[PDB]
Amino acid sequence: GVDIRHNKDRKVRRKEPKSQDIYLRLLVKLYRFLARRTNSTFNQVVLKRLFMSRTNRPPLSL
Amino acid sequence: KGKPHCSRNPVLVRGIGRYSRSAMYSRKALYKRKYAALATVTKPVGGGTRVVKLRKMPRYYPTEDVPRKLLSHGKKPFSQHVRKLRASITPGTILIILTGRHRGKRVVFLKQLSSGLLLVTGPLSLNRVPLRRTHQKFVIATSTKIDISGVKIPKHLTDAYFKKKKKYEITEQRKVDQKAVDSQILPKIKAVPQLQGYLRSVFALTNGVYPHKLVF
Amino acid sequence: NFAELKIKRLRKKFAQKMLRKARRKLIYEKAKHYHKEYRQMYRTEIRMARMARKAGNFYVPAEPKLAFVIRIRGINGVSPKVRKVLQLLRLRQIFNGTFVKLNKASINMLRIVEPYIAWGYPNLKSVNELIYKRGYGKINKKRIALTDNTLIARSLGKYNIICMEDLIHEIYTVGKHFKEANNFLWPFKLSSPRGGMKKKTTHFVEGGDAGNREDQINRLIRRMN
Amino acid sequence: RRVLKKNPLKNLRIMLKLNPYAKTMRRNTILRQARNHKLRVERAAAALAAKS
Amino acid sequence: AALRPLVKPKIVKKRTKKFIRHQSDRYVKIKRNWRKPRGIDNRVRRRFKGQILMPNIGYGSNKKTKHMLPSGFRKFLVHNVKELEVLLMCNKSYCAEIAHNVSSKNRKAIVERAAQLAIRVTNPNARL
Amino acid sequence: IAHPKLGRRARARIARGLR
Amino acid sequence: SAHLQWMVVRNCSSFLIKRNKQTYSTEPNNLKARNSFRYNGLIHRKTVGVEPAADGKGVVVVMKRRSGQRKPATSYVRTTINKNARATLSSIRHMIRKNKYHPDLRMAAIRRASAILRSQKPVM
Amino acid sequence: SGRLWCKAIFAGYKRGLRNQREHTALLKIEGVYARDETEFYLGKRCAYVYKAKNNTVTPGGKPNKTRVIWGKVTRAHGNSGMVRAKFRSNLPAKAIGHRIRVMLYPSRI
RNA sequence: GCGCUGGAGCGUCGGGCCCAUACCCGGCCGUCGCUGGCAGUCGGCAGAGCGAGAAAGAGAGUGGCGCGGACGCUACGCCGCGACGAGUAGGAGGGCCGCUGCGGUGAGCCUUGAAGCCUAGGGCGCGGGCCCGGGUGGAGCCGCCGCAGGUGCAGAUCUUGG
Ligand SMILES: [Mg+2]
Ligand SMILES: [Mg+2]
Ligand SMILES: [Mg+2]
Ligand SMILES: [Mg+2]
Ligand SMILES: [Mg+2]
Ligand SMILES: [Mg+2]
Ligand SMILES: [Mg+2]
Ligand SMILES: [Mg+2]
Ligand SMILES: [Mg+2]
Ligand SMILES: [Mg+2]
Repeated sequence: GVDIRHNKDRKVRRKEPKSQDIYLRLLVKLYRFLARRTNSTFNQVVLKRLFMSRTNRPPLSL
Repeated sequence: KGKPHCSRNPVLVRGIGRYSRSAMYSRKALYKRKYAALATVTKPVGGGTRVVKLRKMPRYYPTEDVPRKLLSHGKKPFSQHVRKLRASITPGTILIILTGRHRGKRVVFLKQLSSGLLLVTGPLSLNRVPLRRTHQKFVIATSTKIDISGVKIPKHLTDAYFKKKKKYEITEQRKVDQKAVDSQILPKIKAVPQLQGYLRSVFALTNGVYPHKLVF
Repeated sequence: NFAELKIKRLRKKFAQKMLRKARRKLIYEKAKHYHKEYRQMYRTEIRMARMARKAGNFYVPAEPKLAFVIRIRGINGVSPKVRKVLQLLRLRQIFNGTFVKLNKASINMLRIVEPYIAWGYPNLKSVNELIYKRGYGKINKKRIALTDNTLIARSLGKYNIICMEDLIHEIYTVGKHFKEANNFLWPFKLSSPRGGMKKKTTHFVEGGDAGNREDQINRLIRRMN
Repeated sequence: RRVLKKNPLKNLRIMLKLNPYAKTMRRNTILRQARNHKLRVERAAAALAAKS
Repeated sequence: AALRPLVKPKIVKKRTKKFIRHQSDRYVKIKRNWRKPRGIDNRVRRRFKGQILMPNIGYGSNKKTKHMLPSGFRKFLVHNVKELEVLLMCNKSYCAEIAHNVSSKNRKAIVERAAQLAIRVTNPNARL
Repeated sequence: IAHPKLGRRARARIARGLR
Repeated sequence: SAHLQWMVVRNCSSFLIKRNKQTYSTEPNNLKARNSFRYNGLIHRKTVGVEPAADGKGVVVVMKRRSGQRKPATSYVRTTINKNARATLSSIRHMIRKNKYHPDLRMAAIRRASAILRSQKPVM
Repeated sequence: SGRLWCKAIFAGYKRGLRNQREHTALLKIEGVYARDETEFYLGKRCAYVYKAKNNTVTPGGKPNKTRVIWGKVTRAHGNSGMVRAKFRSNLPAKAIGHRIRVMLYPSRI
């Protein structure tokens, strides 16, 4: 066999939002395309924060 | 242009030449060979002229079609394969047929056909063997040969000649060619003592007879 | 018009074709030079031994700097200290092989995992066969078969390693950038030894297989490769 | 797609693609071995003739 | 002539016999339907040698030839004639299955419609 | 010569040499 | 719009039908009759459709206009084509390609028209 | 007008002490009892001939009750001339200690 | 165990051979990772690429007939590479696994025969199970999208009945 431990062999990070909001999914599709077809990591960070849940994106005050 | 010429590099092994790139450059003499720099037809109709299009658009389209396969290189058709024979099979040798209806009989071998099969024939007066094709693998070759380098087989018989047509009937040309080749083979084999009887006899395995121990 | 775009792209393709051909000539001549260096290295030791013998003295050969290590024992029942070094040697599966350079740290590590490994001094032919047949490369933490020189070049080009011959050259005659090349090389998955092991549990000195098989490791590789 | 790895020790053109100098090495060794073989045959024939 | 499919692959099945549930021959109350045992000392659960094999993931057939009939098509249940026009384009890959609840008179119309549309029917002459 | 940036002129000259 | 309606229709429309590891769409203007964003015939501003004619011969081609997006009564224009197979295929091919009217599914329309044409002929 | 196949005895399957693999069969060809003599029989066609209840088609002749299971000879097995064979279908255990024909038309001489 | 004594015993050993789910290559399934690639189907409103060892444009401007082009893309979709696959108690995820009823939906099925039941019948799915064929039945029944539960038995000296 192999001397490999599978405690952390699976990443826990998200890949899609856990909400069925169609407008959010459409924005997810747009930034998915931008992230995979642009060299700027800003879209990737926006895509990650789009995937994040409600509590992970607290309402920023004015 | 110029007359095509053979390769200037003798083959050392398969895929490797005997002369290096610079040596072959000299042999080619490239130092002094430098260089530098349909669909419509008009047809009269009695009207005017019609522009007829060959290779028209297809009348039908299937519901779906398979994608085109990838491209390979070494998968040549059987018509242009290279054919090889065992080292124990030479023109004028004696063969033992094991598979066909003439199994276990000793036959005289003539030559290798263009289809890769062995053109074999025994004296029909001896063992009832016509001019028949046979496979190299399915034939045992023995260490008894006759020198038929002075005979001439007809050149009008090939794989197409021996190809099956479609009750079977014997054509007159088959008998004529069989007699023509027998008249050259039978007198030659009769020079060797006790050879006609050996060809008439058949091959069989008795008790205690083992092919690995016995040598033919 | 497109008459200038077509000729421009033809020139660009011709330019990169010439660059590729120049690279092919480069690696060809580098391989020739490495062959000459191999001949010089092989003859030098014999010549120095001969000149010492004819004078009556002795010539101690240079102590080997490169070794090939094979994991011959399984996962089950391994001390935690032993298995940690096995992980550091990248020997996880049984019959996994790797090249390790020799030093004070390496020799002690081989000693502490002596019962579970078989290590020796491979020669040029062994390195050639292992790299060409069982030699893969870790490309983007994957396992890609080394079927082309561009795979090695894209990852080891900055270390003046552009072709497999350069890789073999550094592996045999350890250079400055040996660690990067060895870490690039995936651990070798060698088959079971044809003909069988004489004895797995015991040391090679006492007739077994484990331990320091100095120059006899080539015999093991010839049948495990 | 996945490329089927062919053994350079078995295949010739695969070995040449990885290392072009193998072609010249394999040409030289064949010519050297053939030349050495015919030299030994000639030497053995000369020795047999002298002994005879 | 029977309506041949677009492609006829060589369907290879890793296992043909069904997975018989443990001790289904011994008792009548136990049905042949498989159930994974949770016994502490269960002989089959610890997959002892020469025991009942368990339905592992590795028995999954190839995706290219999955759910494929021996004729080379895929079953599709059809109730009325209106559903046949759905499979009009999927002619060379998918066949049509007539529901058990379809009456004889409607089944005749479905069969003749599929004959016009060159759609294979598994049971074209079920009731007649 | 094989270096892309610094071998461009050398590759250009050998290309002209072939012509 | 189009994607906005698709995100609702993709798994909720009455035309949707799932069984036997397969899913389709029985909307009146769906080429290939399968549920996809490319071939949906209700969520696109411009749509083509190939259907058999009222008589047992010919093919009716349905096109969606530009103005009456919210007027379903006048949104579609139906043209009947009754001629040879080659001419019908050329007519549909020109109708889509040279008008640039949803050129993504011109081949699918041609396949459907050919399938309808071969189905209309008497069966041996 | 006689036998054209070597005689072989179906000794058993390719088996361990406690396990057997039915896809490979062990054959004992009469006459050969060593590895240096089993080289000739490699690659030959081995056929097991048996009869049945009802008739079956026979190529080049009238249908009859004889059936066979064709197979090839893969490689040697042990120092005593025993050989390994693989058949299109695994040989039934009824054939243990029964004659199997080893043909000669897969010739290599 | 049978048996074994120029061993089939004892000590030192040499070849050869035998086979595990172990190792090497290959096929298939699934998981994980590259949080990899695909909106570029940009077509007489056109020009077919971004696999290539080397950070960045097949970038633009100022002067010296024939009317043609396969699939794709349910983006919750498709496709490409690698590594891995044991499991009690226990945890999590996917169920186009199963039952009952409710809201929608199938111009759904049905006395030209529904549920139920039997079947040496044809199959599919790894599996939960499911779809057709044949016989009895005479009046109801199901698929998809969501909702709800008194929702799955081999045991409990389980309850009732046989
Ligand atoms: Mg494993
Ligand atoms: Mg975890
Ligand atoms: Mg142990
Ligand atoms: Mg062996
Ligand atoms: Mg226990
Ligand atoms: Mg597991
Ligand atoms: Mg209830
Ligand atoms: Mg029963
Ligand atoms: Mg009533
Ligand atoms: Mg019970």
